[PDB]
Parts: sequence; C-alpha cells; structure tokens
Amino acid sequence: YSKIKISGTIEVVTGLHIGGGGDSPVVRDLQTKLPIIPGSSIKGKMRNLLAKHFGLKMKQESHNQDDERVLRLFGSSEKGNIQRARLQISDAFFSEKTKEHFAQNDIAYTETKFENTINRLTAVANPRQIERVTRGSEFDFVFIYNVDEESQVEDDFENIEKAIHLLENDYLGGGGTRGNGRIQFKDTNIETVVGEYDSTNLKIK
Amino acid sequence: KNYEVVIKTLGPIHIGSGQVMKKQDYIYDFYNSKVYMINGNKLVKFLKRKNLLYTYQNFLRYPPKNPRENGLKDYLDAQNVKQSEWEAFVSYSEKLNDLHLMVRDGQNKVYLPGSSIKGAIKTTLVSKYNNEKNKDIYSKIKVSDSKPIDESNLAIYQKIDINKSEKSMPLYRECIDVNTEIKFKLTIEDEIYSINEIEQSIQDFYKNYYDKWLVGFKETKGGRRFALEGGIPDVLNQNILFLGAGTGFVSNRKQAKQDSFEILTKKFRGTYGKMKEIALKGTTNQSRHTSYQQGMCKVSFQ
Amino acid sequence: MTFAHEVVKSNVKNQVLFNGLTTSKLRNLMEQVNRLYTIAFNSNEDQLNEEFIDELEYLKIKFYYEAGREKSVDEFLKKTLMFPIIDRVIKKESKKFFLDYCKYFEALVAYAKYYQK
Amino acid sequence: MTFAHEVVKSNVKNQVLFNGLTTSKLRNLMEQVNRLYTIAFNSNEDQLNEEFIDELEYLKIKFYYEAGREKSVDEFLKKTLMFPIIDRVIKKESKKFFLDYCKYFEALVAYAKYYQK
RNA sequence: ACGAGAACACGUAUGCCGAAGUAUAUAAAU
RNA sequence: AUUUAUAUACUUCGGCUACGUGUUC
Repeated sequence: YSKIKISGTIEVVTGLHIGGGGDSPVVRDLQTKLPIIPGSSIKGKMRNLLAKHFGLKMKQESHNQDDERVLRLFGSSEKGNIQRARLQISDAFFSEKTKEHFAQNDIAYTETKFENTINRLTAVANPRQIERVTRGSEFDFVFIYNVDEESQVEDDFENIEKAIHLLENDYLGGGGTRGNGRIQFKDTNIETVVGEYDSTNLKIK
Repeated sequence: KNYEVVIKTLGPIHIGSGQVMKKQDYIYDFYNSKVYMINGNKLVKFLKRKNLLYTYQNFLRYPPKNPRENGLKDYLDAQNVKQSEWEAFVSYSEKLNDLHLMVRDGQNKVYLPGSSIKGAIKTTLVSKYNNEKNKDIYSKIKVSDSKPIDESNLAIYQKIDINKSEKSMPLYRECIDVNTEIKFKLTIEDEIYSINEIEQSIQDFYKNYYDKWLVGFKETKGGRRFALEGGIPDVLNQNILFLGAGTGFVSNRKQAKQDSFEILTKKFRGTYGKMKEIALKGTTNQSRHTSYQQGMCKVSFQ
Repeated sequence: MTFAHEVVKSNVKNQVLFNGLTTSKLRNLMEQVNRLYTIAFNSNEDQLNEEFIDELEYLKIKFYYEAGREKSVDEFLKKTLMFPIIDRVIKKESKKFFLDYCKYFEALVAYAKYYQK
Repeated sequence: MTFAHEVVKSNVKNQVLFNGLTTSKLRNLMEQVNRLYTIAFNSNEDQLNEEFIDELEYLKIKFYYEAGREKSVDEFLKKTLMFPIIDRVIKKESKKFFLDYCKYFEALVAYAKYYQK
C-alpha cells in the first residue's frame, strides 16, 4: 500500500467565473477572502470530459454510469459494486507568488466586465454586472493517488495525463462559451509520500 | 475543432465599457489635437510633494462656470506646472466634453470580449438561417477572448451623423486604430456549422447589408469618399463584420421603417420626440480628410 | 437609520423629485461609491488605506462638481447632508463606518427609485 | 398561522400567480432572508445584535427596492403585509420572533411553489 | 441478626457513497 | 449629454444497534 502526490500550479489564461456562491460574485474564502477553485468543479470538468472523450451511449448518458476506467478512477459505487475514487482532488488556492505580484504591481484581484442584452427587433438593452478572476492568476493544487492494485499505476497515470491535456484544451467554470475559463497546467511534481513505491519513470505534461 | 482567427480593423471599433470620462483627467490640446489621460496616483502625489493639492482642490471645487476655465490644463497652468513635468504625469495618450472609455483587462490593456465578437457572429447567423434554432446551437460554439492590444493602436474619434447633409455629434468615443491585427481562438463543437459555413454566412449578411442599406448613402461627399476607399464592390468577396457599438440598426423598406420608428420611440422619447412625426454613424479624420464608418473589419480563419 | 426615508418622503413636492432630480442624474455618483465599495471590501483591516483617503477626497471632488453642474443635484447634496458625513469619515479613518455610509447612499438610491413619477 | 396559505389561495386569479409573480422573482428575497437566517441562528441570546438591527434595515431596503422594480412584486409585498411585521420586528428586538417571521416567509415560498402554472 | 450478599447494559464498528452553480440573451441608439 | 440596473428554469435528488444474550450459584 502507498500514496502518490500530484502537485502543481494552475494559471488562468482568460477570465474565470466559478460563481458557486451566486453583482454576481465568485467563490471566495472567508479566512483570507481570496477566490478559490472548488475541487468539485475540477472533478466535474475532468470527469465529464474524460468520460465523453471515450465512449458515451444514451443508456450510458442516462444515470451517471460510464465506462469502467472512469468509474475506477473517480469512483461510483452504486451498482452493487466495490469501487472508491483513486484520486483525491482538493481545492485550489490563490498562491503566494500571485499575492506578491499583484500587491507590488497594484493590480486588482478581480476585474468586473459589464454585459448587455440587446433584444431582437426591439434594440432595448438590459444591463448586467459580472465579476471574474483576473488573467495571469495562479493557484496551487494537489492530487493524492492511492495505490490499490500494483499493476494499474502506469495506465491510470496515462489516463490522468490525457485528462490534464484535454482540460488544457477546454474551459473551466461558468460561461465558458463566451470566452472565460481557460487554464493551463505547469510545474508538475510527482512524489511518493507514504510507502515504498518508485516515482521516477512517471511523468505528466 | 480549434482555430485561430485574425482580426484586421478596417475602421474605428468600439466596445463600450460604460465609463464616460468626465471633465477630468485629460488635456485636450486644441492646437495639437491630442488628449492626455492622467494617472490618478502620480498626479496627486505630485500635488502633495509640491504642496499644490490645496490650491488644486479650491481650483476644481470652485467651478468658474466660465467655459474656458472648466478644464484640467488651465488648472495645471494656473499653478505654473512645467510642461516637461506635466508630460511626465501623463499615463497614456491618444490623438472633448466627455470621453467614452473602452473595455480593459486586469492590467488595463484592451482586449476584445468574447461576448461582442460572438454577439456579432450571432447577429450574422440568425439572418442567414432565419434563426434556425440558432439559440440552441450557441452552447456548442465557443469563442475565446482576444489577446491584449498595446496602447499604440488607440485614438480619439468623433461620432458623425452622415446623411445627405453631414452633422457633427457632440461626443467622442475611443477606438482601435486602422489596420490593427487582432488574434483570438475559436472552438467548434458542431461540425454542421463548419468554418466555411460561418464565413459564407457572414459574407452573405454583408452582401444583404450592402444591397439594402449601403447603396443608399450615395451622392454624399464623405459617403462616396468612404465606400470607394474601402473598395466595397470587391469587399462583397471579402469577409467583413461590424463589431460592437457604432454600427447602425440594420447591422422591405416599409417594415424597416416601422421597426425603426418603434425602436426610436423606445429610445429617444426622453430627449427628441420628433421621431413620432418623422442617419449613419461615421468618423471623419481631420488628419486625412478621410471618413470611416465605425465597425467593419476583416475576419479570416485557419 | 431611515431618516433618509423620512427626508425622501419630505422631498416629494407638488409631482417632482428633489425639484428635477432623476436617478440617472446620480449615475456618476453611485458608480463612484460602488467602485470605492469594491476597493474597500477587498481590504482586510478597518484602518483605512491612505490612497483610500485620497480616493475619498476624489469622491468629494465628484460631489462638489456634480453640485456645480445642476441645481437639483446641489439641493439633494446639501439637504440630505452627504457632506458632513463624508468629512467625518475622512476624519475617522474607519472602514466599517465607510460601508455604513455606503448602505446609507444605497438606501437613498433605492427609496428614490421606488419614489418616482 | 396558515393565513399565508389563505392569502395565496385568494391570490390564484383567473391562471396567474399574484398577477405575474414568479418564484424566481423572489431570488434576492429568500437569499437575503436565508443569509440573515444563518447569521441569527449563530447567535445565542434572544436580545438582537444591533448590527443585526442594521441588517434588518438593509433587508427593508431590499424590500422597497424590489417593490420599485416590479409591479407584481409590489402587490405581493403590500397585500401579505411583510412591511408591518418587519417594522414590529425592528421595534421588538426579539430573535425567536425573527425566526417566526423566517418560517412565515418560507411558508409563503413553499406554498407558492406548489401553487403555480 | 433486612429474599439479604458479590455484579460497569457492556464490547466491536460512522453521515458515508456519486454528483460542475450551471445553460441561454453584443454597454445600443440622435 | 440623455432611459434600464441582472432577467425568466431548477433552491438536495437516490437507497433506509446488526452480534455475544437475559438469570443464576
């Protein structure tokens, strides 16, 4: 038995509006009051996209039951079966380098873009204030990989790296079709935290 | 899949941010035709380090009501602030009762929102397919925001009401300069509305726009000045779209007339009710005696 | 404190609002207060920032200038006493009281919005 | 007290609900009451906090402003008499009665939710 | 020299499991 | 320089203290 730590940083390439708490603010901590990316959003995006990238039938589409590797990697355990999630996806925290960068550059922690609602053949406008995490922000994230069966570590990390890649080429959060929610992954480090499993030949882009 | 789209701004482009700059933070130079935005922090810190903050306060706080004495340059000159010093307290410059500002990013660089770019695309798609469930086929079309745009391609422009007889409007809008090249990435989730499909659709919108509305403003000095310079006979083969503000409503004549009357009823009822008993947007450059219409730019896919 | 409600009821004269004041005359006003609202709500300590003091000064600038433009704006800004409360906020350097003033002005805005032609 | 149930039945007119009122028009409303619900349920003593008094005032602010926006909201807020009960809660400084008002409004919300197109 | 006297309702195990705060509608007209 | 000010839909769905064990010598 062992555990494997997947750590890195997420930078934010365009606007980010998770807006889980909602003029319509974003999810923000209450110890230090900076925006965060809820791990639930990370997991939902990753699950939906990696699931759709392989097969997805209408009967598969029915009740959140999907192909065997996702149901292994993220865990379902309803269909009279034994399976727990093998990834522990945590929350993301607006890192310290970003703190100091925006503090000494006097750049806000969030923009506020204004929107409008032009009605057809009526040309009457309906205003809208919305708030989003600024560009260039970086958060730190950690994944914990429990090792349940020795012989599937390699394939599971191949699927994980494909998930990361496909996420890199897709958005995160809300209103992604209007151009906010792009992210990119860097500075990935892999370490064995508990046990006697080797983490050298293992890489993620 | 995914594609990179280039935008080449034929004319002034305006994407309203809702900020109307007031009688402050500018120096309109009559004799040199440049307006100088002023950094708030550096200007006030200069006011404090030279103990001019107090005099500046009573100057601004007592409005002389004299139109020649209701600016910022006169306030600065009354304190005899050096021209070299004044030029340093200028954050950024562009070549004015009010000034409407653009949208800007977290670092105050300007970018094209995904809403406006997609919004004009949606205006085009609705016309081509008469709204063939175009509301549903949004959620599977994705546009990313543009990359930042350096200041060097921003300038002031007056709104001109170009009719058979030209009229000047009182107010000014900031715009992205001519021939600026702009990048953004497109994402396609439905193959049915392919990239060539989008291009042909918006081109067809432009052609219908021409033969409905762009032929009508002929015999006008600026009108024929703009249309020929833009080469709109060849532009019918070119991929053009009006973005954001500054474009007319039209972006049969009887139904158009009735619709315009209703829209103007809803709009100008508070200021000019003359419509109930009854106009093209353009910019004229003093530098070149060349009038451009606000909105159009080339779009190319890859 | 609802004394704003009382003054607004006392300001509905035979109808007009503050003798020619409209909510859109207030555009720049609530925009400035809301902008300051954001920059202050970001802050942590109640001890105000001193560029925040500069920003409050700039807000008073906007007040005196709006009053200069329009007579109804002048009447509104004088009777309901924006001006001493801004002065005491500048004198006090307290954040929570700044938000108290913010809710005050927003109360004025909302009540006037419901109290119109 | 179910007189809310009686008024809601009396408000199903020939069908419409409060003549154009929808539960989503109530979004900001129940959000504010629930937010106050949390901050009050955290408290210990029945003697209300005085920033809690300020928060109740702010709630009344939201009430008039919502009424100002929409006519159906105005009709709803007037007939079912949110407004005197808020006034007496402000006058009484009692927590348990505040939660009584909370379940009152929640009763309205739930009954209306079952009472729809 | 009391139908009394000794006598722990006690010991092992959780609120878990899966779920994206989403999906639409250009800060516009003179 | 003159009108809006977030809008309608959904506001937790599914699946409901087992064993040693009670009594006497």
